[PDB]
Amino acid sequence: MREIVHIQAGQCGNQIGAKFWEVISDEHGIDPTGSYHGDSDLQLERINVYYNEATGNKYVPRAILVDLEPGTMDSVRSGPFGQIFRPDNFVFGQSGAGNNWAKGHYTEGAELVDSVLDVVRKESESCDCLQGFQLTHSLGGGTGSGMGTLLISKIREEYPDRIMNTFSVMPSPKVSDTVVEPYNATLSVHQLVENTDETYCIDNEALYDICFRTLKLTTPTYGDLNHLVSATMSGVTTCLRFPGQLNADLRKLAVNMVPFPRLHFFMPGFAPLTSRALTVPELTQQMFDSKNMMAACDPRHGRYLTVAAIFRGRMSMKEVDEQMLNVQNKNSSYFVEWIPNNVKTAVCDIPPRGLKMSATFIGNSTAIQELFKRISEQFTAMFRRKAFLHWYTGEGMDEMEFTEAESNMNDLVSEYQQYQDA
Amino acid sequence: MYTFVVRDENSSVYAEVSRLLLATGQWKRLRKDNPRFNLMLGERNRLPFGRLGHEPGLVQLVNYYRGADKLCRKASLVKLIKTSPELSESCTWFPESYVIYPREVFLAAYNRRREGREGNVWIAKSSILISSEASELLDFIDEVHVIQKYLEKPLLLEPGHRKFDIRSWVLVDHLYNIYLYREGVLRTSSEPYNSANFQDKTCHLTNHCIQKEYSKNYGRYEEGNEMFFEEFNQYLMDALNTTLENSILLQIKHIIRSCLMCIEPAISTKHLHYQSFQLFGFDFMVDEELKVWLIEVNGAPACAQKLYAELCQGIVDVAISSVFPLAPTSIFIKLH
Amino acid sequence: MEVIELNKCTSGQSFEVILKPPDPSLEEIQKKLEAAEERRKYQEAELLKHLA
Amino acid sequence: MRECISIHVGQAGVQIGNACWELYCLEHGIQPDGQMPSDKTIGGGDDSFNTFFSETGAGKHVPRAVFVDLEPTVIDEVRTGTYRQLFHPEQLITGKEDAANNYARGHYTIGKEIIDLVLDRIRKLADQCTGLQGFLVFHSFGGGTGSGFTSLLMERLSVDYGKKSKLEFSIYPAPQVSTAVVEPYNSILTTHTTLEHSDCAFMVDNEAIYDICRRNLDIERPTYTNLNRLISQIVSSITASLRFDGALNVDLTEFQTNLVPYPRIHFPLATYAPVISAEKAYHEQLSVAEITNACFEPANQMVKCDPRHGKYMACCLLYRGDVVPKDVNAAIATIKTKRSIQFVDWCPTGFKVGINYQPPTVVPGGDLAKVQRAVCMLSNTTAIAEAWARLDHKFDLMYAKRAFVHWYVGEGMEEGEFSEAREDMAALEKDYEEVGVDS
Ligand SMILES: Nc1nc2c(ncn2[C@@H]2O[C@H](COP(=O)(O)OP(=O)(O)OP(=O)(O)O)[C@@H](O)[C@H]2O)c(=O)[nH]1
Ligand SMILES: Nc1ncnc2c1ncn2[C@@H]1O[C@H](COP(=O)(O)OP(=O)(O)CP(=O)(O)O)[C@@H](O)[C@H]1O
Ligand SMILES: Nc1nc2c(ncn2[C@@H]2O[C@H](COP(=O)(O)OP(=O)(O)O)[C@@H](O)[C@H]2O)c(=O)[nH]1
Ligand SMILES: [Ca+2]
Ligand SMILES: [Ca+2]
Ligand SMILES: [Ca+2]
Ligand SMILES: [Cl-]
Ligand SMILES: [Mg+2]
Ligand SMILES: [Mg+2]
Repeated sequence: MREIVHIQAGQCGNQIGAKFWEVISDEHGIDPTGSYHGDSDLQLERINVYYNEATGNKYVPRAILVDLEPGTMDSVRSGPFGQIFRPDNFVFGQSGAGNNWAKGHYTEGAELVDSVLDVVRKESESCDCLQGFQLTHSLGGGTGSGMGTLLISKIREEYPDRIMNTFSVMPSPKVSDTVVEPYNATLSVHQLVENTDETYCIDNEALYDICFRTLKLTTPTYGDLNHLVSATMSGVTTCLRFPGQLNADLRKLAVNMVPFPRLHFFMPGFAPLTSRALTVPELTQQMFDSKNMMAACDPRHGRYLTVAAIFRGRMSMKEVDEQMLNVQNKNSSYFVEWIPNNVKTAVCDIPPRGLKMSATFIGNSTAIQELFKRISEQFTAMFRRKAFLHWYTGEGMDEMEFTEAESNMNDLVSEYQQYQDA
Repeated sequence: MYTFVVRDENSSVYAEVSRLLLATGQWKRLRKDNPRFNLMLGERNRLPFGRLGHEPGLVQLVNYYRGADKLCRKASLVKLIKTSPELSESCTWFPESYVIYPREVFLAAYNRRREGREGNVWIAKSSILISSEASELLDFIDEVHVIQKYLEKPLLLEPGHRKFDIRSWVLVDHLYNIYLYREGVLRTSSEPYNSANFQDKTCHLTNHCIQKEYSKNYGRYEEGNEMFFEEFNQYLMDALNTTLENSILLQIKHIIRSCLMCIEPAISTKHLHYQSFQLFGFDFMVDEELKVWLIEVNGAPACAQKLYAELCQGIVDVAISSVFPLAPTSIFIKLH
Repeated sequence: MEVIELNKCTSGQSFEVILKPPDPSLEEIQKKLEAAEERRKYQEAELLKHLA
Repeated sequence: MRECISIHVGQAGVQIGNACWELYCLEHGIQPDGQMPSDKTIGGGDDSFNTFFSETGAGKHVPRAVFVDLEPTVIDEVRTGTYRQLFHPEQLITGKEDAANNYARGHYTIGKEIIDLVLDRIRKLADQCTGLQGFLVFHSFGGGTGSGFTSLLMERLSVDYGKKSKLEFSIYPAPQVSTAVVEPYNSILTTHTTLEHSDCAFMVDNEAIYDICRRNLDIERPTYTNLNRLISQIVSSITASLRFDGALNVDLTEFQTNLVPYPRIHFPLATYAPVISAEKAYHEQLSVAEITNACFEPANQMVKCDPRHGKYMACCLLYRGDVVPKDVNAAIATIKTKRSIQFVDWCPTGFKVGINYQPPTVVPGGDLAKVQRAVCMLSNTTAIAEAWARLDHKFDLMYAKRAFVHWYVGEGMEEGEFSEAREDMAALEKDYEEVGVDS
């Protein structure tokens, strides 16, 4: 359990992936040329989880960049850390996917997927012991959604005993590019339910609400949303990137977080929410606050199956333990009693950039069903009149596939309800 | 905010205690199978003591002493008194008692009384038969029991020529302080005592349930068959020129101290990973020489209806708020 | 309370104080392991069939 | 002289083995390079310390030990640490991918792939033995390797070394330092599979060690290093009779003879005193009576439970330091007149006592203070079943919903193994009830 292979697909996927790589390259002391300039061996101890070592002392992200149009990947290649990526790991087409899951999954994406898998195979072949894959993508568009889920299916076929992890951005009418986003997201969720082991549900609705209400950003941009996304991703991969006892690899994380195979959709949170000194009680209180959740769900509307908490910085571990025990003991009704000791806590000494301490939250809550109910309502409002279906039937899809995707997502919601009532 | 659970729905005392804890605004009741509690009001039978004190960040307290059953079962109490050097077979406030299974010792002492013309009336009970012939008692058992010398010369209230027993409530906190509730109660018989007819078990058994059914004078002298300490002390003064404290309460306190201090090393939670308290009901008899005898100890006693409020408030004050503090004229006498 | 079986040496001593008188075979193991391996292989074959 | 082979499985077992062998080297005067100046027979001998160390012609004293882990990061610390020169590479076995806190993954998926290598490396140590008496197996209950691979190894050791005794040192799961929600599952599974193959198992509840460190060593948030130094002191107290001259518990068979009258009830409770902080500059040296009294206080037990509400079947007192039998007997008399020490009635009410004059050794720069005398009591009491009750309750809570069961089925295990193991645990609790409780 060592190397992770990273894949970023589509516009959203590549932008949040580029920001993620910038953030963790800074955290590990890697400059945009791939050279290490840190001051602590803690930065290098597990560097091989995400980086290959190249000729000299160069570190190259084990990252594969995929899109069906070149624009966003040209912008990545011109970005601050653009030169750090392996040039051969850029795999792009020209047609684009036109925000069409069917184009991403069945036609345009099918034309590109084999060369993407060739790059995946080359990266895996030079892995001492591949853990699995992490994919960044959105569910509302065409390339990320459709071709990412296609890539997930193919990778599962070629690596059935490896862990599949995704960071999946859920569409929201508050921050929407097209009306067919509920179609694309509903089609994607079925694939994720069947073919991922862990999925961080990053809800654009929640990101917008945070940027507007909490960060006092009048006009949030995708950059402002991606600031939260990158901070959260750095938080949730800390246990994979630094020495530690708890959730130190993808499979142990999955075993700790997933009591039932389909219920593997995580609600992430971050504290403090930034755009100068937090105490541990404040960190804990804020990290369990709904206003800090990256999925627009009220946790007090459901129950926690499992929780992972990651504290970063130099702080009293005694006080961290006390505060986590405090939160559990004073709100025990919101933790299922049939999974004893379902809250696990990690502490890493190295804080993120700009902060002296931070806390990252990963909850498997039955309240996540509200996100899927929201998507299902927006799906049904158009599907009952077969609106905008011609974009998809023109690519070879039939209505039955939409009916089945709707059915399965309703089943997912019903399963969350069953365990919320258990 | 403190948290507690309720696992005995049939306890009036701790129903009232739960009510009081809730009405403080600083206690929150959880589901009965939630392990993250500060306080367990546990079940009478098979309380899972082995699962207490293993919750990090939680000081856990339970309203029962593990092992106190040794004091609160008939046969267990008899064996404990006879075999504990602190109490000994020479103990002078516990009636002569023997454990019989469905013997030779019992018949030996009984024969000493037989060929001594002495009062040879015994009682047989368990967890009831009164007879002067041993064969009838032994035959009744076979159809685990205790056979105990029946006090043929009880102290009789007047008017009515009637028998009684005294119930004392005793709270033992987590520090093994012993608190005697200042309010006891006399469960009285409403029928005149009849030393020539143990056949009728209504003037001989002072139990409230037995009186309230088999006694035709139930409620005549007091309500219902309960005499409280002020009236009983006034009666002792008027009739026998003594006080309740002098004639009876000193012996009661001595007996309570004796039993609880005897079993302290076996049940104390002083250095334990969880803490215990418990409310006990001691039942005493008084003979005509104003000598107090211990009859039994109840591990889960009820209270006299007019005393529930005061006693349960005293419970939450002494046993619970001492461990979990909230944001004189004590109702307890501290025995030491 | 009696002491018995007192043994003394240069490095210590032991005694006893009384206060009061009164398998599966290799083949079966390999069978279990191979049964589990075959159930794994069957689940993976079912997965690959579904993906096909 | 009869050799003992130590086998350390998983992270917990390997790190506790590190601590134990460091302590052994300090206790026997073996330097980190394997040299032992006080050993005047070069290249061989059959001294008591040779039960645990073999000897090379160059004068190196090599632990009779195998380290097994399914991932390499913990054993690499042995390979690179202070006592690296102590071990030869064939003693340190690592895979590349661990059992991910999954009993089924440790026992079936990966164990089937590494068991033969482990057995061959153990055979190579056994071939150096003129009269191997058996094995001491160190492992966690909660980890995937520590549980599943340990159970597999115990079965195969019963097959290959039928006549040899096997003792366990088992780390019982505690949520304050645990890393997996499914640790109750793993604990019950490995206990069911191992029960027939272990002759004597010493359980150490991480909760007890954690609280002892907090309370007596004034460590606010103890680490595995603190816990393992304390655990290694207790393990050394237990194995000192095998490693030094003496008449009591001098071969593995004597552990079973003295501590285990019934084969299934083979989990002795260990209690250790005194635990004193090195930071505490002024310290009052505790007498034999005081430390013997401390053996009957639950706060000093390796597993939190109440022996006063159980029954004893065997009791050994293992003293180290300035201790004489007259003072031992005086302390026992005093304690008997004051404590609830009830034996089963088909067993004598007695203590088997051993005294090693060498006071406990502590690691320089450690947390434990050097004391003039210490004692470890091993008593087989039914009260230890409280831990089984706790574990079985957590198991039942998760298994009623089949929570996490798919992770085990996915590795080739059948769901029936869960209920079969749980029924074995229920029969064990019932055995403890029958032996320990009156009607
Ligand atoms: N006392 C003590 N307990 C430990 C130590 N290391 C791990 N544990 C405990 O053991 C349990 C976890 O099992 P591990 O030994 O870490 O797992 P493993 O044997 O390596 O198995 P896998 O990692 O799943 O392959 C948890 O309850 C930990 O608290 C240690 O060094 N000392
Ligand atoms: N040696 C004795 N002499 C005189 N009366 C006795 C006696 N032993 C018992 N009694 C009478 O029996 C009545 C109650 O019997 P007992 O002691 O068994 O309590 P109980 O079983 O009714 C309540 P519980 O068992 O629920 O605690 C008392 O009123 C008492 O007068
Ligand atoms: N947080 C975040 N969301 C984005 C970003 N870009 C697009 N999204 C969302 O993702 C959906 C469009 O997906 P997109 O990636 O642009 O389509 P694709 O290129 O075909 O995969 C819509 O819901 C957008 O709101 C981004 O940069 N950051
Ligand atoms: Ca777009
Ligand atoms: Ca084309
Ligand atoms: Ca030698
Ligand atoms: Cl053999
Ligand atoms: Mg009564
Ligand atoms: Mg491990």
